[PDB]
Amino acid sequence: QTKQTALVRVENVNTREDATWYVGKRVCYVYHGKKVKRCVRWSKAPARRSTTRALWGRVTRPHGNAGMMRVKFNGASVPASAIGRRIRVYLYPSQI
Amino acid sequence: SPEYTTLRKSCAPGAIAIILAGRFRGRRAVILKQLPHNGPLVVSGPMKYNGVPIRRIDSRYVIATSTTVDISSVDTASITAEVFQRPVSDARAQLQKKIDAALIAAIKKDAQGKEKAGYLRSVFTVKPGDAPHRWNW
Amino acid sequence: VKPHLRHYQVVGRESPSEKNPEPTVYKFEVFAPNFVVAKSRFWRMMRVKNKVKATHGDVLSCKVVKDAKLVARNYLVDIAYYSQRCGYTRMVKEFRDVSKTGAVSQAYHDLASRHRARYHNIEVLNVKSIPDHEVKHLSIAQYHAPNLSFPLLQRRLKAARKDRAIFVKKNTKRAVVA
Amino acid sequence: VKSHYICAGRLVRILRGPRQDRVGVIVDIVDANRVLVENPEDAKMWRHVQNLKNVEPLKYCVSVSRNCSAKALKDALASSKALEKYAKTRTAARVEAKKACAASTDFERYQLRVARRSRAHWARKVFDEKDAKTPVSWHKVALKKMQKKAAKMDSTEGAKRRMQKAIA
Amino acid sequence: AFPSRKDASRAQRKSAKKHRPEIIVIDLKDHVLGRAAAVVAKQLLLGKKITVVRCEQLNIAGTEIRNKIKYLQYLRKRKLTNPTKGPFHHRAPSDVFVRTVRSMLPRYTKRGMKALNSLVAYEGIPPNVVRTGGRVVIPRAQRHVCYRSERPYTVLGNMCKHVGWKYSDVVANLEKARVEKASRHHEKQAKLRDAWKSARKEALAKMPKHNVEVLKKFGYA
RNA sequence: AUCGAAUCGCCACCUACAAGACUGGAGCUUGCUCCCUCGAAGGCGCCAAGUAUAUUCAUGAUCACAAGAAA
RNA sequence: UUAGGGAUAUGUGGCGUCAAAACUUAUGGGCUCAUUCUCGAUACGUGAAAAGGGUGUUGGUGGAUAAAUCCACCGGCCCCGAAAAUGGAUGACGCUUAAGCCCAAUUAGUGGUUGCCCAUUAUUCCUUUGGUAAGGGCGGAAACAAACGGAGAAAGUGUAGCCCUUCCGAUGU
RNA sequence: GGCCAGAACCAGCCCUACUGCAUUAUCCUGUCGGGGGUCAAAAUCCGGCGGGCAAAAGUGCAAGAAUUUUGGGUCUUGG
Repeated sequence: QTKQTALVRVENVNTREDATWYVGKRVCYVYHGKKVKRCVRWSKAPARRSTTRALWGRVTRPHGNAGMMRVKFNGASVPASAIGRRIRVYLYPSQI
Repeated sequence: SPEYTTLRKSCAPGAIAIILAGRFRGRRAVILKQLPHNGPLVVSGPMKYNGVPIRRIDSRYVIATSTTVDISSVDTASITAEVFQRPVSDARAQLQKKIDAALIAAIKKDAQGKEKAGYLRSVFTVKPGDAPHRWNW
Repeated sequence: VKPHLRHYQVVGRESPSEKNPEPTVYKFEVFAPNFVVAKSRFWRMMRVKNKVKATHGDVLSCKVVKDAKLVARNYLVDIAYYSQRCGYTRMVKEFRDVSKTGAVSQAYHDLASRHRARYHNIEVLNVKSIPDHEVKHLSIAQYHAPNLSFPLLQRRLKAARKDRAIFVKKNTKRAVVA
Repeated sequence: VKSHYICAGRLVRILRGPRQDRVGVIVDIVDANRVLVENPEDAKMWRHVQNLKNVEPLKYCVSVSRNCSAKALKDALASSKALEKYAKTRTAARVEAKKACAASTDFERYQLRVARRSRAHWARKVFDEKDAKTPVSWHKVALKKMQKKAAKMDSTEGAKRRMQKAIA
Repeated sequence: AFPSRKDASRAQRKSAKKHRPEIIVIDLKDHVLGRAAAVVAKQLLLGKKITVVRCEQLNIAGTEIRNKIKYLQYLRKRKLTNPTKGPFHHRAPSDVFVRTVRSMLPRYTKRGMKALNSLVAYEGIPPNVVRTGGRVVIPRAQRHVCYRSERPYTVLGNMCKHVGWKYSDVVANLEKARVEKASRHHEKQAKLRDAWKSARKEALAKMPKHNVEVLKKFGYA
């Protein structure tokens, strides 16, 4: 396996034409750590301070032939501990 | 070089928008102007319906729905790039009241869906089994 | 879908020479997916039957011949093919179909299924649509009975490709996993 | 489920391909799998071979011989009024109504969303307007908690309830 | 109790509410064995929690004497020198299925045993799952689709009866037992279901009339 | 009590059964016609307890794990 | 056919799960049921089978008697022929409206015209190193203090390479 | 701020959408003879004689400037 590009099955997207709509969207992987580390709005909005974390990426292109769409997690790869768990595909940047 | 738009033509002033990110998620809101350079749009809802104040929202974080309003009765020119400079202020406080109160009527002048008011009071959730990628907007 | 074999008319001759000026310009019908496959199977019959070879020959034109408007017809296709068991059996069969190509390309699929012969060992001797009363085989003789009607039994209904829905809730159409 | 048949003319709708929900008239029969179908009233549903896997016959049959000249077909659809019969069919209601769900502008999906609450809000009142008949597990077991006033309306709670409410 | 006293003590110390994860429950009557197991195996690698149910009624293609022999050829294979370590042979149909799945999973990696451990099979429909939600089905694994009706087939529970799965009668008596208890309760509800089904058409009348034209458009009327 | 958590659809209408050479009901002529509820829909949820006259929201300052947690 | 990396595309081989690709593609045609080494299913790989048989089924050729039937012969798949020593192998599970065999196609008589996945390959971009390497600059143009646009510029095989632009190659007992 | 994020614009590169020239006749469509079937016709089918453009075909080639006020991608390049 080449660990740069993930593969994501996003629910209720079952065909290739349905994947090209998502090229460019920003995926997220919302795992958590143990101790609470630094965070994007730290001390601006201290109520976000918590154990949860996220890794971000973008949807590079449809993989497969039915609803399957590759991903680039920017500058790195996702853990292999993420396989089979929840990835988040947002609706932005909107092309509409 | 002074003022021009590369903004998509499908996002005009007056188009109802669905805000995809930020403190206001899924609250629908009214696209009002584009700032002088390629700017963030200034969306406005009569805060009275949604709760969305006058804010900056760039093109890519929002969806522009096909339903517009007639905004030609609202004065946009009173929103410049300066009003957002420092970082409840009276200068900002009553800049709502001269738009929201000016915009509400421009809603009530519609026909055929004279009330978008109900439509502006709502949220856009993606519920299980939506597939928003098949939808028209 | 549409047949996989186009219907070509290939016309060619030997290149003229002091020994044989004005060669005799043969015409030929092939069913082939390309016109190079039609142009190849033309120079096969030319050296096999006429002794003229492709390096000494000329091709006058390769154009396809278009098929008549679609109606249900009974086509009579007479085919040979090579085996090495039986050494060139020759066959005459009928096919229900709407066009010459659609019948002949259907005959290549049956020879390949029943007799396992693959397009290069096969050569079609002739094809024509025949009137109804000449259908010998009771299997194709049954489709021109008027008032012919049958239901559709033991079907398999594939939903729209967008609707496939791996897990569908029982006795309902609601898709739990799609 | 009704089987119907494949005869010279059933009306039939296509299941899948580029002509999807469009209806057509069976005309001829080509072997087992293949069938020709024309609907003159809808151009683009012209004379073409169709494959019976894609073709689901419905209950209306126009009367024509095999291989009609299509002016005999056009008049026979007229006289039969099959396409106007099928127009008020409850499925053809949806199939025409399904095309209108895909084309929704999200304001429309608001308009539907509004309705399906109204239809739901009144059906919650209309149903709840039957108190004279009570069958819901909240309202019915209350009816089962009734008649237990004996051990309640007797001397026990008679004083007890006059102690309790006074404290309130 | 199965839960430790502490995660009962913790759940009570943090209070909140009882929890159940989102779980799929697939009926399995007349689903082809090897097709239904593949589809399940690929949904277990995607992180789904699946409860298979009614494994007894799974089907296989071909005669019953034939598929008996296939399983008996599977009994013939044991470790000769120490069979207690020889390949194991499960009888009960719920076990036949979790094997047909398992051998289709990478069971020797921690994600292969993490997928398998999320599947739960059963005989019949146990009370643990009778009423939670609605049973789901796998339409590409179904028998009336996959098999020509002309071909003989088997019922997994009848095949496994004549190998060492002796619980067959105990299950048949629990299926006869529930399907009554359900259909007694089902027809009992027919008084209620018809009330609602009536209250929608009765509401469509006094509902505001510009909405009902929408329901007629988009089709729910 | 550490503990800050990844999860993001609820339901006392789905959560009964069966069939697929067939399951709305019927007639002879047995593939057609006629009748019905018209044979292709679990309900609900998606921001006023309800489609209409309303009503706090900002400064969390353009994205950031949803800064939210009993539908 | 292998310098160190990225992208796009492909070869041989593939798209039921293992396992990336048809979430088991088509709105493609046929044929096949195989009861204890368990029908079949990667060429090279007898890395397994023959002669001979079969009113199993599916085609064809020739002749013949007249409601259709009969005789001879030739194919296809399948079956019998077919017996070894540890439990065991289409790679495993399993598949039969094939996930098998022959043939064929690309979202399907609807408009022609590239379905999809994977290489240290091809194309291209960046970085290295070596050339039978190719070319340019190297006479300091002028101006210019701190305080409150900088710095180099070597006539050179090889260095922290005189500088720069370019082109091809790059694995190895 | 030499760190982390987004969003705009520029060159290059990649991708996708957008189509014309020829061609058709073993064809098109009348009609008259057959011929075929049916309760009776029509059709499939052969021939004659008229007319012609199936206006579209899975024919052969394709060059159609993607900021020439609007297609995408570049966290695969540099600004």
